[PDB]
Amino acid sequence: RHLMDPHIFTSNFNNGIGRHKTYLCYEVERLDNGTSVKMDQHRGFLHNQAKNLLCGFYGRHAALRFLDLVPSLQLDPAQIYRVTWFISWSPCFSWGCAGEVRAFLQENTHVRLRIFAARIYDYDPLYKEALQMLRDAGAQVSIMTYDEFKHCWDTFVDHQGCPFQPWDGLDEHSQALSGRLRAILQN
DNA sequence: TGCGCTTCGCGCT
Ligand SMILES: O=P(O)(O)O[C@H]1[C@H](OP(=O)(O)O)[C@@H](OP(=O)(O)O)[C@H](OP(=O)(O)O)[C@@H](OP(=O)(O)O)[C@H]1OP(=O)(O)O
Ligand SMILES: [Cl-]
Ligand SMILES: [Zn+2]
Repeated sequence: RHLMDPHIFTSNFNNGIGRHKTYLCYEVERLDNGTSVKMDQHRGFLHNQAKNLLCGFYGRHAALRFLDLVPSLQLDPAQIYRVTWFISWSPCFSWGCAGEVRAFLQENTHVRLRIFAARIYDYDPLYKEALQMLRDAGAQVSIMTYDEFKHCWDTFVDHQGCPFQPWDGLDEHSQALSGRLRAILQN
């Protein structure tokens, strides 16, 4: 239903250029009889609530806003669900977001979480520990490659028929942040 | 609000 502006996607999912926002596109699919049952309306996207010191507001990271709308997704406790995020920035630890997703994964064992990050948010000094905490809690933690960039444009963007157009250095930036993530999940 | 540059903003307007 709600689709992203092409420009917003291209300026925020670029894996070589950062933004002071985080977008998170999500898919919820249900596992049926050893197969995937793709939930058609359980697809969406959100961004973080921007910090607003002028209003006294500390901000709320994209990941925590996803945990906020879980109730509204009406996941059946009986069914088993795979949640996939495509997130412009890897989840933080320092602000408690990794703690929360972990706590939520321990609580909801019928949820399997997959995270694809465009870019690694090493502006948080404990970013390693975020990614490690999330892996430890069962979550698949990956870097977004061409296939996930393309999937997200095809599924979340108001493309009006335009094929995804890879930006310069997509594959190089993706290999580089793949190397960094592999080394941080080795330990 | 919109700008300019851009690591879940900041510092102008
Ligand atoms: O997820 P998207 O990038 O939007 O594109 C999908 C994807 O791509 P491929 O054709 O490149 O594999 C599908 O494969 P998966 O999502 O299962 O990985 C494919 O289904 P098939 O692999 O069976 O071809 C589907 O086509 P459709 O949705 O009609 O089944 C196709 O769309 P495009 O290939 O046209 O981008
Ligand atoms: Cl986060
Ligand atoms: Zn966070």
